[PDB]
Amino acid sequence: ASVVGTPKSAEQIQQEWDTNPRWKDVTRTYSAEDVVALQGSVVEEHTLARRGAEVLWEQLHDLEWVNALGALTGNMAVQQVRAGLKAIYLSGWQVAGDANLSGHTYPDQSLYPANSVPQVVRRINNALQRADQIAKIEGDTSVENWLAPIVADGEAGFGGALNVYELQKALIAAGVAGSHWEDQLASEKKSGHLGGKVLIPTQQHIRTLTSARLAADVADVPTVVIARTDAEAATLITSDVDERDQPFITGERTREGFYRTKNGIEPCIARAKAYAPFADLIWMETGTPDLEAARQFSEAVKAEYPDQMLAYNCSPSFNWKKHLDDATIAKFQKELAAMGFKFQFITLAGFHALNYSMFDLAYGYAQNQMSAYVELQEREFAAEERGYTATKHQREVGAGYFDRIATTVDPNSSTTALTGSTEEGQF
Amino acid sequence: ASVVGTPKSAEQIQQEWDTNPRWKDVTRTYSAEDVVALQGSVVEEHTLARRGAEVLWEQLHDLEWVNALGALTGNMAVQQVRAGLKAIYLSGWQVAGDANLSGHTYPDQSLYPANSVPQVVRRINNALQRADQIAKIEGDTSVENWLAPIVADGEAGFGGALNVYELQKALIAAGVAGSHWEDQLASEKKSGHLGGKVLIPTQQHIRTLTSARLAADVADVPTVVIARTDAEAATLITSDVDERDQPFITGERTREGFYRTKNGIEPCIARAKAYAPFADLIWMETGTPDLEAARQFSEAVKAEYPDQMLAYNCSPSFNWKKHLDDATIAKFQKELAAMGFKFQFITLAGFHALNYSMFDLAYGYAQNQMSAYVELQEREFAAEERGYTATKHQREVGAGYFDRIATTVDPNSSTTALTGSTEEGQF
Amino acid sequence: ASVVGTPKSAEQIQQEWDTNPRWKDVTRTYSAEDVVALQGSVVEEHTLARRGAEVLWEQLHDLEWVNALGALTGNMAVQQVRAGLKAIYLSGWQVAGDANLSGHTYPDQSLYPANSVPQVVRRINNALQRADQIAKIEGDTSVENWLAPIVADGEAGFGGALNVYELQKALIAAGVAGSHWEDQLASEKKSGHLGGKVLIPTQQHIRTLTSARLAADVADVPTVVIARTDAEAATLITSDVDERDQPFITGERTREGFYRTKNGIEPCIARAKAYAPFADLIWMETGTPDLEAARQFSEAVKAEYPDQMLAYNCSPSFNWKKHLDDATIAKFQKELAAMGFKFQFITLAGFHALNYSMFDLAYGYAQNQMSAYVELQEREFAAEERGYTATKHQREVGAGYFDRIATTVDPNSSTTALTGSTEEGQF
Amino acid sequence: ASVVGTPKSAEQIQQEWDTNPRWKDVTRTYSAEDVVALQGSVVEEHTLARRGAEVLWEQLHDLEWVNALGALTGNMAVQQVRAGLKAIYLSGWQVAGDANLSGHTYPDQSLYPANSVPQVVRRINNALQRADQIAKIEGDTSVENWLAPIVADGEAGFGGALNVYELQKALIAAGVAGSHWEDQLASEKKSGHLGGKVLIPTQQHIRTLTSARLAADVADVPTVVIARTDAEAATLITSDVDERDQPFITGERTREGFYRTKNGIEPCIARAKAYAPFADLIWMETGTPDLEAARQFSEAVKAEYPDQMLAYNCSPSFNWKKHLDDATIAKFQKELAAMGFKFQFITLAGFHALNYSMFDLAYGYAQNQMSAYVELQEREFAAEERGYTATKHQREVGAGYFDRIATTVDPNSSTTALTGSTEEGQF
Ligand SMILES: [Mg+2]
Ligand SMILES: [Mg+2]
Ligand SMILES: [Mg+2]
Ligand SMILES: [Mg+2]
Repeated sequence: ASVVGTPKSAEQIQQEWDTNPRWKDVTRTYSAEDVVALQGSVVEEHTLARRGAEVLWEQLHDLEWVNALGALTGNMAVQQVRAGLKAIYLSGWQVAGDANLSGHTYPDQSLYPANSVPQVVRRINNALQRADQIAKIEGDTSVENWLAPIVADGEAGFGGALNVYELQKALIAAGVAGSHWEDQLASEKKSGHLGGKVLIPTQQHIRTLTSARLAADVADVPTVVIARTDAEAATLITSDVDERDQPFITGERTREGFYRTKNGIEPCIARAKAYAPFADLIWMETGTPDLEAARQFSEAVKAEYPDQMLAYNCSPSFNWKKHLDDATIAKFQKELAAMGFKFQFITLAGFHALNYSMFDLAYGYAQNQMSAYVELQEREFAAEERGYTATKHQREVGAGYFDRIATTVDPNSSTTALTGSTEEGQF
Repeated sequence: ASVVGTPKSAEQIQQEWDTNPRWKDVTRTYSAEDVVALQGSVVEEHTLARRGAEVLWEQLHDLEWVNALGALTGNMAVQQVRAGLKAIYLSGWQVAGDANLSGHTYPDQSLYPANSVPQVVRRINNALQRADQIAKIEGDTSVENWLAPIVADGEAGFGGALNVYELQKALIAAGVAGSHWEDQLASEKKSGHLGGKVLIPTQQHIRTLTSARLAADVADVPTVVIARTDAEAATLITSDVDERDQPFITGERTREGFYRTKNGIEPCIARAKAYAPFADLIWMETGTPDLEAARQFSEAVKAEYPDQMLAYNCSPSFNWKKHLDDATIAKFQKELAAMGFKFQFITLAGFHALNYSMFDLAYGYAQNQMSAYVELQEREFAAEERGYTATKHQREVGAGYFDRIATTVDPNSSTTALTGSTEEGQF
Repeated sequence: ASVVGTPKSAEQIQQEWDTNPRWKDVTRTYSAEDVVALQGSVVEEHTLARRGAEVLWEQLHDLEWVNALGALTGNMAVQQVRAGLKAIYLSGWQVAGDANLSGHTYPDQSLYPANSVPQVVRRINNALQRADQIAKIEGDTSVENWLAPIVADGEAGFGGALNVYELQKALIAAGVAGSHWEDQLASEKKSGHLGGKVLIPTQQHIRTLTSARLAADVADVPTVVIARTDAEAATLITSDVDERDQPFITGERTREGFYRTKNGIEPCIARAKAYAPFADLIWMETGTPDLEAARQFSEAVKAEYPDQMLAYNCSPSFNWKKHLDDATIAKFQKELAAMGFKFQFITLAGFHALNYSMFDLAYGYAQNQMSAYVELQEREFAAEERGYTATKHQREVGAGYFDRIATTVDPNSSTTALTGSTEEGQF
Repeated sequence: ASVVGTPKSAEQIQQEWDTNPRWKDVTRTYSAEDVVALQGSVVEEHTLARRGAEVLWEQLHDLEWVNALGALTGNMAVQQVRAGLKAIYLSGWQVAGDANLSGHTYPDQSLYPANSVPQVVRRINNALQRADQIAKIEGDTSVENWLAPIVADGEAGFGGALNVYELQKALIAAGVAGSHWEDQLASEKKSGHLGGKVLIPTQQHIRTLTSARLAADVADVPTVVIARTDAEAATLITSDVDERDQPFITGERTREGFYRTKNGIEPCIARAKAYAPFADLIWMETGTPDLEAARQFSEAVKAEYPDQMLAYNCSPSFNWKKHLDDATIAKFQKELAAMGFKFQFITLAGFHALNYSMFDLAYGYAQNQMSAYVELQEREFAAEERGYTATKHQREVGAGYFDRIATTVDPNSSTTALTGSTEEGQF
């Protein structure tokens, strides 16, 4: 007997849908009653998911554009926010390669356990929460919002609409702000820039986008839903059942029973228009960093959905200087923003920053031992004027915060950490 | 009914102890019969734990000295090996800060779930095996041994001798090559360079080393056992029961009941000698990077144990250029090796390399967007002449390997990944 | 920039502590300001933990007494509730034996990973939530509250005050209603009815209780804190520092440095009184089910703290019929309730029901194959008149629920589960 | 530089395939060189997987038949072996319902994380290893082989051939003896006795079986591979690309693009013959327990493959007494064995034993408190004459085993468990 967590009435839900500007362009093919019927008698409050999704939605409208870097560890996200970024991108590619629950290194093909990204989302939020806590006790107002919104990779759902539903639900439980879903066959999922991609029917992805929204509704949070299409390079599709896809079907079939389909921007535009009512943002994977191709896509889509916001993947899978000059590179994101691409991210930033920095250090260490490390430590000290604080690793990880907890429990405790530490007397 | 995994006889074990040089200076207060009684009727083979211990032991004798860098992710270890390092250091500090099973960020005080380091060991080995697999299909002989031995942090055991036993056993099952254990009170465990450290009786740590050895023997592998003392800065000890510790006891007690003790190199020397018979390597934590203090410790210990190998923590908790000139820094590790310090490691190398590189990239990204990232990419392309291979992230993470698996299952498969990928056409 | 999760002011918190009857007899040695200082700028809502603690507190006052059985799996808790129980006990013993994150079977000695119980708490709540969801779609009002409050085993905290804090915080995040803590040395933690137990100083356990409370306050939920003392059988204590323990210290020391101490009800009474101000419930481990011993403890404690509610462990570690007659056995709990024992539980109920039920079936199966199983099924069908529902396992595990989700996403889905199932046409 | 784990040469592998009777009827569409190319330079030994597979294979030939019950917890498997069973069945249904890594309760539709079953296989082997260890120190020869082979559910692979490969590998790493794979679309996977099942092309499942074999070969263990067909009830198939399936295709298509197909024993027989060369055992799901249908299937298959062994699911999804009489029920398994069904199992034995047993105890407990539990304890005492040993829960879970470890580390330890325990003085 308790009123804690009591579900909202179908009427209240309906009202929010009809009045909140958040749902201005959102179409739901199910009823408010349907949502309530799935909430049981208790609805858990998902604080981080709600706040994150609200902050993300706001930033997408108030800022020229929202950009982010892929993070595969908690500390990565902390450094990103400490450096001034206002969003965190959680790459599935990076999770596959260096942060998934199987413990194995995998290429980007939906090989890892379906709850891996959810765990990293939870992990990133914990890391940001610790930074937040530490900033409070240090009186550090350097960062206005440590709990930056997280946009996580839902890939192809790892199966059908039910798998999609459970993933969205888990991402929310972990505190995610937004999630993206691609129109690829889950069992043959390929990285956006790897070959051998197989698309699924247009309607099937709409079911995916619908299931993703339903989980969010049942969890009572305004999670930002992003639809991604891989039709730009995919030359295969699982079925010709959907009339909207038929125009592109060549008729040829593979041993596996797939159908050949004409790839390119035309299919992406069609699918994007079909997903628009079910997506807060739309993303088109491309084979190169091309502002003109992006313009073409944006204009064609906005021609039918003026307010449709877009997302763009500034992929490390591109050999940037091989395609663009420094001038264009420097204005790349600003131009995309000018064309409606409000969420931009470098998917594999973390994988590259982590692998390079360690290769570089290890190499130098192999040749000059301590000298190579001291150079890094000195760069860290030097970056302190830019706001860097990890040089003092103890406090950076909460040594001061836990000392506070220790002294709160027992002020006369003789086992506190920072007092007498080398960090206190050498940094 | 099978002979697979049939345990060795006590006699066979005894002969190994009596005739294998590996055990030349190893004291065991239990018997071969005791080991057998604990093995049940089936003994699991631990391939990576055996190979790693064998390789590690060998390198400790054939090389001028073995150095390593702390790694907290699989890719980290891969880069370390790719760069030439022949050993991997698994820091418990880094695990607490950014890689433990609780999902939280913690200061180095044994706050995380006890099976966290074992998981990282398993993860590191998996990552190294993938690199190994990839190198084989790429005909890459750049690296002689991808499976570098892993030396992991056992901290203070997370409890009693039984907790120690389970941790060692879990580390072995994951493929660890060596593990270190410190003489601190588990419940008040502190980072070597944090204050408020509490020592446990000398005999208690001997029970710990004995327990670590027993686990290794029952798992039938020659795991390298490292003994660590924190008596250099620790001014508290749990009890005065051990006569060997009494000389340092002042008589004063804290409100918790701890005994004040006189810290310094003197207590470290006494404990080191007491641990020697139960340690393959001995490590003394220090408050500064001082070669003279190190000599003092080494000469004192070797005076009674000439063949006793030592390990040294070239800790990032030291402000290096504040204590030494570049000349000393440059020869630091070489000088230590000349004094018997055969295993040297930079504990928090991973934390700092990861935190700094992401802050650097994120900061520049916040100001110039793409230009900041392109700079990293170009440094990566340039680093290839040094042997760096992660620029091509797809193959680096196994895309080529799984393609091989796919074409092995079905050579006519129309869903391979690398063929038609941007990496193939742009790198 | 969001108001979601904004922390309460120190004033608001202080007011709650001064006016809410919940805190009537609760002593807090820290201030509201200390709590606020640890909450960062965002406080996550813990719906289940809040509701659960409120319900548990109310039940302890409205019911003659609250009883429960140990549950180690989700389905177990579901059946317990389905059967009419209004509380779930989560035994640490059972987790060690058949449900901890190391995957190993362990005796009750704090050998498993410290986040094991929290994970089981989360699991039990998920199971109850599924049942709640199913009941709602089946219009089943059989159970008033599927979300029964969970009382979990915190054992000895797995270390110091900080480990205690993290465990309580984790239990709360998983949705626990109450948690218990014992005054034993974590590193030598023993099951209540095993020998070799080592107590810690009275004041140290008060620190544990204080830390457990602090964690709940920072988490902003009225978690029920339970204090357990093992002084009935323990003959050892870590230190003689505390003046409240000295009367029982005999002066003798063991080789490990522990002090011999006189066990019995007298030390338990002394400790219970000392813990009273920091415990919503006090529990004393006993070596036999004795109503007179229980009365002795209850009256002595209530003499100074009239409103102090107690908890009692009706342990399977007792050979019940060897100590009591059926008449006493039948009135046992009712009697304890009359004496202030408002929370009673059979710790190892799950372990025994599971191990016995499977041995019995397996044994019979090995002799009469299918006949043995048919007997079980028939007993299940029979149990349906009593309220049993697992006979139809498909709906019991949510098949009907996910069909609802499936049809909400796509009404014309041709892949629903129950339609055309053998359960639908054979049950 | 070590020879430990050195891979076998292709020649050695080829010889085994040509000479070992284990591979007598095994068709491999890839070469020995292909296997070697994927093993890198180190092959980990999988003791439990090898021993288990070997034992299982042997028992499948030397016994009239091998039967098992579904196990979802370690203790469950232990009691099954204690009772005399010589194999353990690991149901995916039970894992989804009460033992998967998501912590949620799910119907049987491949909703849980892909590495869930592997974790349970590891858990089950750990539990059995403890029982083996305990038995050794107790001088208990009651059980000849505690390490009974485990047959695990690989379901539909959780994706494509690569997902299948990873699952098999993980199962093998965990120590599985055999694994089964079904010809259902993973993204729509349904319990064998639930409706809405979609089959995949015949050739596709052959790729699955081939991938499962390849994974075992690379892992260098003779894993028993089981092929399962769901064509008996499935009225849908993803594609009509395979000519072996077209005879059953009706021509109609669903909105999702699925093809209607004619279900029955006929499609099962055809698929079984096609899988034969790639399966050590073949299993067809049935809607009812029918000995004649089983004969029909068995004879038709053995007509072309005389040595092809079969597996049968004595499913709890059948209302046994509603279909058969006690006479048939009693001979059922013996009959099936007489027809080539060498591996028989009751899939949901653990779910029902666990759910019923707890409901029964909880119900009585809710009514008569302690009286209800004493009844169970008394039954447990009585069962001791049949071999039951869990009554003494302390030793059952290894308290005596760890006491052995403790006294081995320190024979003078004053903190042993069994001495002074109530189990010792009351049982
Ligand atoms: Mg991705
Ligand atoms: Mg450490
Ligand atoms: Mg307990
Ligand atoms: Mg199954």
